Amino acid sequence: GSVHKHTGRNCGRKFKIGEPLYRCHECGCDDTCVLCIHCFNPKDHVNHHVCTDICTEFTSGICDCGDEEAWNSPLHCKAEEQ
Ligand SMILES: [Zn+2]
Ligand SMILES: [Zn+2]
Ligand SMILES: [Zn+2]
Repeated sequence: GSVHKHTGRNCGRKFKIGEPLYRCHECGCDDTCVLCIHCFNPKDHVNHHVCTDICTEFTSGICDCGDEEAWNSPLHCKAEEQ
């Protein structure tokens, strides 16, 4: 796949229509904390309760990967893998 890292900052990517918004009960500060397809690392969340929402006109937002305020645990952004 293609990759564009956001090293040293937050992701903040606006979700595209049809795309999943990933949330994790264990890792997220709260239920508004979400991760995009570029960033969500399945390895961070193996035995966690992860849910996906789907981006629409009413359901939108920005990816919180790299926003320290959004996460209990250190995330390993999928984009950073090579
Ligand atoms: Zn992201
Ligand atoms: Zn990321
Ligand atoms: Zn998690």
